[PDB]
Amino acid sequence: KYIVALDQGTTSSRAVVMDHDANIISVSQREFEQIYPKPGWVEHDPMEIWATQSSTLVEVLAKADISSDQIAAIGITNQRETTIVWEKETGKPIYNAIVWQCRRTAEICEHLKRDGLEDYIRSNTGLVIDPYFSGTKVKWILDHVEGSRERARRGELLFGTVDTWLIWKMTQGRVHVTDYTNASRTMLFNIHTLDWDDKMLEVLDIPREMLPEVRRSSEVYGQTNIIPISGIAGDQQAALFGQLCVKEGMAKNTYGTGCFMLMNTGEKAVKSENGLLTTIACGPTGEVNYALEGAVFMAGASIQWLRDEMKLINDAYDSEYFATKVQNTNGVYVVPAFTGLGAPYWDPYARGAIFGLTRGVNANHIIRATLESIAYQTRDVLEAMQADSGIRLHALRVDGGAVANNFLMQFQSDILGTRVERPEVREVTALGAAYLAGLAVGFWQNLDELQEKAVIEREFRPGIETTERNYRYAGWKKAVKRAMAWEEH
Amino acid sequence: KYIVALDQGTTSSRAVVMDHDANIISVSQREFEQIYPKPGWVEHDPMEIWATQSSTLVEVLAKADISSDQIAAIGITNQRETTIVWEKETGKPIYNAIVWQCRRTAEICEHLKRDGLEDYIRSNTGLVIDPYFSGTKVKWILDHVEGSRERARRGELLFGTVDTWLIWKMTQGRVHVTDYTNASRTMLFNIHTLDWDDKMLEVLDIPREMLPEVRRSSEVYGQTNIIPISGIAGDQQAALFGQLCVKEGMAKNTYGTGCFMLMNTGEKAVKSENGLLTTIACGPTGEVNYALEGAVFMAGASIQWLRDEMKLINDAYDSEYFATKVQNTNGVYVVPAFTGLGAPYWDPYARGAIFGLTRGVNANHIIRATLESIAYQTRDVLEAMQADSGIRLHALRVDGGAVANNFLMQFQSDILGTRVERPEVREVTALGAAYLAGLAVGFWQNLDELQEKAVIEREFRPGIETTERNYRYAGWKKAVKRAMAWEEH
Amino acid sequence: GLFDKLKSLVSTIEIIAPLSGEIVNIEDVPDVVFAEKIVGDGIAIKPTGNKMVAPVDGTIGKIFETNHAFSIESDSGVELFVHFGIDTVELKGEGFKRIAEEGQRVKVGDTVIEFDLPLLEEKAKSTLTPVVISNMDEIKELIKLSGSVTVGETPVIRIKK
Amino acid sequence: GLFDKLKSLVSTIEIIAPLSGEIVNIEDVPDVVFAEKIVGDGIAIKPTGNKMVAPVDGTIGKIFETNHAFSIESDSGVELFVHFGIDTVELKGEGFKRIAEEGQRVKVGDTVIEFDLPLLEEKAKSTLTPVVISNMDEIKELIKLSGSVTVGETPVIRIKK
Ligand SMILES: Nc1ncnc2c1ncn2[C@@H]1O[C@H](COP(=O)(O)OP(=O)(O)O)[C@@H](O)[C@H]1O
Ligand SMILES: Nc1ncnc2c1ncn2[C@@H]1O[C@H](COP(=O)(O)OP(=O)(O)O)[C@@H](O)[C@H]1O
Ligand SMILES: O=C[C@@H](O)COP(=O)(O)O
Ligand SMILES: O=C[C@@H](O)COP(=O)(O)O
Ligand SMILES: [Mn+2]
Ligand SMILES: [Mn+2]
Repeated sequence: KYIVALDQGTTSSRAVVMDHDANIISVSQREFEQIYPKPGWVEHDPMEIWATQSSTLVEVLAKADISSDQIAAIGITNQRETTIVWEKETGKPIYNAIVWQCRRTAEICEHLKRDGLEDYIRSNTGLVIDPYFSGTKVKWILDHVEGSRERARRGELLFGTVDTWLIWKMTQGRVHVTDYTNASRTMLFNIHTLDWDDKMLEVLDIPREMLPEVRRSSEVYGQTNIIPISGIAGDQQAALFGQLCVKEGMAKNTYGTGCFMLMNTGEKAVKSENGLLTTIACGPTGEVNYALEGAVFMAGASIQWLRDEMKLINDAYDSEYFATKVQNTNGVYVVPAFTGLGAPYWDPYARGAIFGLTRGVNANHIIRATLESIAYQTRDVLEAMQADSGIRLHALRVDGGAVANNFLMQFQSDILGTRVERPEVREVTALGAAYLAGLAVGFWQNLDELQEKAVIEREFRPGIETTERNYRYAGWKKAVKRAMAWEEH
Repeated sequence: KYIVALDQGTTSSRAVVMDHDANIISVSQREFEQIYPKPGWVEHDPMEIWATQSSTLVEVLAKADISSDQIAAIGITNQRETTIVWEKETGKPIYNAIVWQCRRTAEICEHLKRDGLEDYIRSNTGLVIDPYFSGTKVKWILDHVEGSRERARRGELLFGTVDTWLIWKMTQGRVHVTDYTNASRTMLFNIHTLDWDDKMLEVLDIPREMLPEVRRSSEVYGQTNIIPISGIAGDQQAALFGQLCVKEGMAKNTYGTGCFMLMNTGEKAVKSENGLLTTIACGPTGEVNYALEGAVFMAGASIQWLRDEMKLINDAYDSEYFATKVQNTNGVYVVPAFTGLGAPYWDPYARGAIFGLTRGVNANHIIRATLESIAYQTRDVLEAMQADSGIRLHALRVDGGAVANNFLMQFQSDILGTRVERPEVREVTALGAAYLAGLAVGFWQNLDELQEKAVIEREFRPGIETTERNYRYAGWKKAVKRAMAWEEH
Repeated sequence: GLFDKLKSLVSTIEIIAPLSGEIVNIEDVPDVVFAEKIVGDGIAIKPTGNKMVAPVDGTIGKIFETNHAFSIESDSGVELFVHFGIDTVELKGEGFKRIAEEGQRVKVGDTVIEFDLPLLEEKAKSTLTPVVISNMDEIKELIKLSGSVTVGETPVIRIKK
Repeated sequence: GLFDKLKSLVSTIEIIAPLSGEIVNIEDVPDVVFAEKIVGDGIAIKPTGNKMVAPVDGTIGKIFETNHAFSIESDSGVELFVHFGIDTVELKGEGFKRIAEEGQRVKVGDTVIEFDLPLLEEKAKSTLTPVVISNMDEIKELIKLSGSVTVGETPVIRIKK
């Protein structure tokens, strides 16, 4: 007997099989194509998410020699914000999925601002006016398709998120539900009331007809044919959970496609005053908890950029190696605002920029710089976190893909002047979803059954270079300020 | 019978053999190492210039099967501004050569400014307070060597420029002379008076003892042992001459390591009011003529950067190929201020910067952008030229290494909305020096003997894309403004 | 409410009005490449409304990404260039709609692009829409007509060779 | 006018004053990594003038490019870290002069770096110069002396193991 998790990431879709002992049994990963229709735009093919996920699943079961018979439940984690619309009858997108990064609905926000919903929006969504979240994405979609809104009021049109969509594709159309975590990300949902905001739904001309049903992050939502799908949570929040976020003051940082720092606020929705989002997470049984989140659009992807377009490296892994060949960036800085600046800057107009080049800067300075950007940004978000919450971290718990980079890790540590703790299992995001599902199935009963699979693999302590950290950051700050507001409107 | 030219460039040292018919008989090129002690710094090894040059010479003579017997004279062209100091006895540098690009003496200028010599300096040198020229370089050198100034007043210390140095090494120490073109570049020389400025020599604590003798750009200065060295001119000015600059209103643009646009002003030293330098060139017999010059620090070198450090390409040549694979830079811009911004910006604090990146920008967008920077800058300098002189170019005559890039050339043309003319022989800079020497030896008698080797190889006319040009430039302008003032003081 | 579906009335080189309005001297255009006939020669047109069309049977060549201008070669060996307005590339393709495609053979008259005369009226730097023959040299004579023109109907130029 | 050439007077782990002045509580340093003893532990010193020297016989390890700080391992298995002043990396190495080299074996006392107490006095964020033992855990006991110290003479700390 085991649980199964689905992690449908920005970069790729995954599938994990764990035993009762919470052991990672087998995994299935399968990258999928990112598409760039225009400049600040990012999209994905709904059917490809779909496809890649389904497949990943099988392939795993198969890999381990497991039968539907032996799987207790199914957990689901996905990328946030990223929006989808689909014909009810057909099971067909009326357009590609707009990505969380996707800067297209920028102007719309410009209205929203112009109107004065800033205060409102913050206050009830806990969010911030930004093309990052779901509202505008939906609106833009209907505003760009002829038979749309109408087709939707009559209710031929479904709205959703990777979870909403991943679910309905498996429960043959039976189930149209999202979880609490997910929904908070959308801009259309009220965090205090724990429900759809009407004033939002109005303002942005969205018709309730499309919104799915919203539910606990643990609950059997339904059954499928690999059976019961018992857990759903936004990736970031799942990782929070799997790190055993779960208690007030607890925090993690995730280094994946982007970067997300979350801190559990129990039952108190703390108002951010430093460019952080206020949002939903789980309490120890999947219950609504609140949280502070710092979102950074680009981290592991920069690496992928050096990897796939710029072509400097053959593997992300190789970045540790080249970056180390150099000691210093040689004065170079890399503001990876390839899709704007998120927290705490929130400038959907900043665009990438490299700075401080001279004749003898080379490849390696640049790679290293790209790595370093990752730490700077974390630091940026960190400070906000501390201010907002009034609590000072003594260590940083982390997880994610990039966390394998001793260089980055260490460098993180120094530039932070804080211990960095690296969990023994990188796949934490997944674990969350499992837990969320097995708890919900009595597969586990209690989180405490588990206070042990969170063995720490390694501690990163500040080195004497930690002394330079303020010097280095300053430039970073200086760089940033010049990447901002590139694009016009 | 033939003349021989020496072109000691920033990038490499060359040697050309021409017949009476002015035919390029044989060439010898040999690249040499650029060194970067620190950030905005550039240096070269005096003995390597030296070495590379000498060698290049031989190697040519040899290549063509020529004897000392058959060579009428020797022409000499070199890189400007770049400063050297050497012990008289020994024939040994007391330090590497500071390069024209070399931003080190920045602060000193900051004084000079602070004092109020700006007006003075402009007025008599025709120059501008910038680490670009020779003064500060010398001062910095003596200020950084113990037994210096003193050792120099007693006169154990020689000052020089690639020509001054290239000469003295060949005339076994017999000859310590520079030409008029060369000298104007130094900051220590008065353009109206045609002599050393005293107030300069003071202010900057330089001792006349070191300054060499200053002379016509055609005159046998002495003899050597391959014999008479009859011509000397700054590279830029030699190219001017070889393009048959020579008459008021005439102009060329040279695309080499950097970029230099010069326009002959006859006998009138026009005061620039648009960030151009006022300087010396030759009149049809090597006589002092004046000129407007626009200097751009980085052009062909950017390409070398993509070539040798960033490693995107294997040959500069390949840049046409990749750049073409893309149609657009995809919104990317490249401010190649690797060593400041020269004309008309003159900001020794700007540093390189790449802008406007997004996830799908790749290698090719970047290369192309680097190429394009070259045209933008030319355009920048061009406009100044036009304003300053009040004359509108209908065509641009060009020459240099990069001029082989149809892409760049054409792109130049469109972004300019002007015809671009590409001479049949790229090696114009050399020809100048020859002419300058053979005229001075009756090897030719008259420039008109030559109004024919300047056959045009190709015309580049504006394409319909020329229409976008103002859009594209604007961004360029916008980019530039953000590269400026990076470095602090 | 639109005649696209109905039959219309139907009547050396003649270049037919590709868009409508009043003909203007190239020399009138507030852009040198135009006025000094650097890109080539021809006329310009202050537009009346709704659409740009092929001015010769031939094949469309370029269609600018911001589709406010396009090029086309005639079956008779003439390159024409049509550029809606001035600096219009800045509008970033807003006001425009690409009907045709980058390689089509077209008859005189087929819709090439469609547009919004009024947004363009207050957004654009200028509205003049030069029409020029690019392969200047390959042509013998260039005759410039006047006044009002009607799209895909009145001729703007007659050309020799 | 300098005694470098002349003979000087010459007299568990003892760490010798590497620079001079008055000893100060690490906790006194206006930088957390110092004060909260994140980089390690030890004392700090408000300096008197001219030079920093090895505080143990051993081998120099790091010498910061802006040479205002360096590290060194003792022949007894102790890592010490000396960091002139606060944020001094910003001075960009001005006020400093590297005497020694990145890998040298040194006796107590050898000059490691030299400096300009007064430029540093008005240029630097702070002048305190922490001296810390980095390999905190590998050591048993850490005893902190007080008052005035004289370079390469007075001991600042005694350490067990
Ligand atoms: N050694 C490494 N250094 C840097 N990045 C790495 C390294 N190994 C893998 N990656 C990067 O880690 C990221 C994977 O993060 P993860 O948590 O898997 O992805 P996702 O966004 O799909 O959830 C990628 O962005 C990848 O490019
Ligand atoms: N196809 C080309 N495209 C771009 N640059 C080129 C091309 N071919 C050669 N080069 C560049 O042209 C320059 C040579 O300019 P030139 O007039 O020789 O050099 P120098 O500065 O030594 O006088 C170099 O900077 C080189 O990198
Ligand atoms: O903001 C949405 C995030 O959940 C992105 O998550 P990801 O890095 O796993 O794709
Ligand atoms: O400003 C000095 C110039 O003459 C540089 O010349 P170069 O491109 O040939 O090296
Ligand atoms: Mn993930
Ligand atoms: Mn040259």
